[PDB]
Amino acid sequence: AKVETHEFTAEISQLMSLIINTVYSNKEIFLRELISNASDALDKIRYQALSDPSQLESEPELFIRIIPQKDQKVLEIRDSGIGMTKADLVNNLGTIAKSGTKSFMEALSAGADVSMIGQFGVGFYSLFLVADHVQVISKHNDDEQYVWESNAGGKFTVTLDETNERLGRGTMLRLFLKEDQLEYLEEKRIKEVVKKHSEFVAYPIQLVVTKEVEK
Ligand SMILES: Nc1nc2sc(CNC3CCN(C[C@@](O)(Cn4cncn4)c4ccc(F)cc4F)CC3)cc2n(-c2ccc3c(c2)N(c2ccccc2)CCO3)c1=O
Ligand SMILES: [Mg+2]
Repeated sequence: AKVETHEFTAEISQLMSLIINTVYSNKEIFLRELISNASDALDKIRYQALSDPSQLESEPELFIRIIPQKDQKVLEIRDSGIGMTKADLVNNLGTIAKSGTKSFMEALSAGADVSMIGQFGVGFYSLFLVADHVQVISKHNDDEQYVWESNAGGKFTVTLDETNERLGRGTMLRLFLKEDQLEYLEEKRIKEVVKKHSEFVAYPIQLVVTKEVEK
């Protein structure tokens, strides 16, 4: 029930600061990166389930789901992948992301396009192109549901989740969109971006659209 506060490694903190402030033109690539991450998580539970099919019982369906929350200025990206335990969420520290982070910053200084972020293994942080904070809600078969929260500063929190929908298994990124990036709440725009950048994905990409029933 306590909010545990933790500190990012310096390299991650520095990368988030670069990304949240960059004026890069092609911000829509964040969605490709997050879909790719969702797919990779799905691959991992599929791999487990091939050995042990009972691993799917927590959430039998394998999906990626995009849920615009217009009234909240939030975009949710949900998967039924393997998920993250509390210890996984706390351990972006002491992880391959440290290496990816530093190398990627050096590449940026050399002129690399921001769209190369996923080649360094740190495409998760591309969400700060369009969002000023994020909650990562996650449920792994081995642990309870937790929420990790970051505003691109030096600290993050991890809290036992007593306030969100039950995921069953997997991860949901809740992106609090920047005021100039609200185009990513619109059905038409999300479809365009998915079609352009995420043609080859093994799992259904479900878009949740809210429409008024009219006469
Ligand atoms: N939608 C998603 N679902 C998932 S679900 C998952 C499981 N991730 C586990 C990582 C640890 N893994 C252990 C490992 O398997 C790795 N390993 C295998 N061989 C060599 N090493 C292993 C096993 C045994 C052992 F002894 C040592 C080990 F390290 C198991 C999978 C990660 C993940 N991510 C994601 C992808 C991108 C990321 C982050 C998170 N980051 C992030 C982390 C926390 C909070 C916010 C963001 C930051 C960087 O980028 C998703 O967005
Ligand atoms: Mg287990």
